[PDB]
Amino acid sequence: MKQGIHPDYRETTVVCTCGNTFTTRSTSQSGTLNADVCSKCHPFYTGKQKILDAGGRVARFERRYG
Amino acid sequence: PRSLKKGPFVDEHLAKKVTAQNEAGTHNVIKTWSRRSMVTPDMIGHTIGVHDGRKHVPVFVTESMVGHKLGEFAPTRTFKGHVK
Amino acid sequence: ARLIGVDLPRDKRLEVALTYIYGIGRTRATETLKATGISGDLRVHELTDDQLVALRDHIEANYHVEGDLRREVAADIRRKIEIGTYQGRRHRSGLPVRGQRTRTNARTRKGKRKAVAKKKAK
Amino acid sequence: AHEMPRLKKQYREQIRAAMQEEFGYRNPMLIPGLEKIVVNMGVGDAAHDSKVMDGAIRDITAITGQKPQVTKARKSIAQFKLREGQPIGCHVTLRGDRMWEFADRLLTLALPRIRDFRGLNSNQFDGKGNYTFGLSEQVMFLEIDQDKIDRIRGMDITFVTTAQTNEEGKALLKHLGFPFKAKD
RNA sequence: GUCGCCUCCUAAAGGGUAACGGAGGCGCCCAAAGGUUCCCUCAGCCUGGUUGGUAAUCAGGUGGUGAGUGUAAGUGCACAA
RNA sequence: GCAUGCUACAAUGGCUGGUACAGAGAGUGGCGAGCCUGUGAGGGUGAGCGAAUCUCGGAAAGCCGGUCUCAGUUCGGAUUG
Ligand SMILES: [Mg+2]
Ligand SMILES: [Mg+2]
Ligand SMILES: [Mg+2]
Ligand SMILES: [Mg+2]
Ligand SMILES: [Zn+2]
Repeated sequence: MKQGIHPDYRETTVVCTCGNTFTTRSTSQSGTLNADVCSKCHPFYTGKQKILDAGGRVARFERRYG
Repeated sequence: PRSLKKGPFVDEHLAKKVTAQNEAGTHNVIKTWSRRSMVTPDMIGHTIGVHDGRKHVPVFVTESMVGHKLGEFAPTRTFKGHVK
Repeated sequence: ARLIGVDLPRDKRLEVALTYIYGIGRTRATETLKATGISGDLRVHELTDDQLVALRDHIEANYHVEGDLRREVAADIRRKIEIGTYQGRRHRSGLPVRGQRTRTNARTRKGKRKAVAKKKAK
Repeated sequence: AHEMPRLKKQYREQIRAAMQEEFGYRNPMLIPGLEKIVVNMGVGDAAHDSKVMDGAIRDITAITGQKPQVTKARKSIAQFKLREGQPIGCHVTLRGDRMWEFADRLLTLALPRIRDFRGLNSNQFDGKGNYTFGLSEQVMFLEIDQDKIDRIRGMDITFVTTAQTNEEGKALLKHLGFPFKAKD
């Protein structure tokens, strides 16, 4: 590393507002990181959406007629 | 659209023809002028010649047709564009 | 990135900042506020993260919003196209689908008037 | 400060053991590992002004943590409207601790908050165990500010690993943890 | 139309060699495009990648000269000139 | 393409709660109150009235309180699911 050309880069706590706190390092100037969602918190792979689709075209028919 | 408590409207001769086709083999084209009728699962996999005003255009009814009228698949006007 | 995929605009009341979300309208936002028990007359910049995430959870649980609803709508239109209904044919033609007249204006679907030369009188 | 990163520790213990057991390398220094991370951004709409390059430098500096290398145009092109020697892109090479902690930060924080995030394709490997992908938008890196960015920009992220083959590269990056769908 | 200078061919493996023979250039440019020292290897092709396309920037693989050389051409130059 | 209109482009306004003041007309396969049900269109029951009697019925603008604060908007309401 060359002195005086790189940004401030020091110890950095992150809190994910989902029970997760970690001790990474980043350039977050005079401060830390207050995330909105974590990896182990995001509904993507923790598996909390399961949208797939709604392909029951006939199922709609017997839903409103059967 | 039609009221739910009145049920779907199938023109009561298309129904009997498709039921006869089901009983005796789902292989024939059913010629009808009933653009008025509602596609139903009981006719799925059939081919129906829907009148469009001058000709009975055939439609092969698939799974997704069910929530539609027979006449939706037999366009009545031809445009092709202005000029050429 | 305040809510699901949209940033609520600051200095605007919550009851309409919610409607700023795709898939949320006036009555949908009003319900959301009554369910979450959050006032609707306070500006968004005074919003604690706990109530913000409670509102987010309610919206995500009850409502199709943003990318999900946009993809669902696009899928519905594409299904009409691929099934070939009259509405699907009108969609492919880029022409009104709900039985609107097309002789005179139909302008919001036909775009701007691309006037064409016609026959000339004597 | 002196502390060997969480992601590096996880890699060493768990991933080296897992690769040694489920690829059966006959030599201990054959287990693949991350060699470097390259963060590129081509900002080609810099042939008409310099402020865009300044914003890109600020953004990439904040995201990575070191000054970027600014590449000048190798050849001029009229239809792209760039002259010779104009700065049209900037990139950063991360190795060692900076590599490990930037990867940890990225995976744990940033791409989780992609709009309608659906994961990353598993078929974006170069064919030699290295995986490169692209982010269409930048402020999603919450290590930067929000209400002062000049304009939205994107970037390319490349993980170069000492993996001989694509399948073992995919295994390594899966064990490190990426959102990997089952789609093309 | 041409007249001085430069490069190639004619020119018959030293040099030289004519025609209103065949091809082109020059009347500059550069305070670095000079001196020195250290470092580097290209073009093309293949694969992957936000904007981005054949081709901008990035990664890996390949690739010895086919790139490059301020300016014509030849002789050179990758040991790099 | 033309023509006649409607709704607009907002603050003399939008939204919301409360609260005043009409006329002229229509009605038995009709006008339907009241009650119950539904977010609502409506549905179920269903009196009354061939009607200066009963029903359509609520008049709206306005006034009053709250709110929005000049934003392509809490304007506009086209289009589309
Ligand atoms: Mg000679
Ligand atoms: Mg000789
Ligand atoms: Mg002589
Ligand atoms: Mg009468
Ligand atoms: Zn989280």
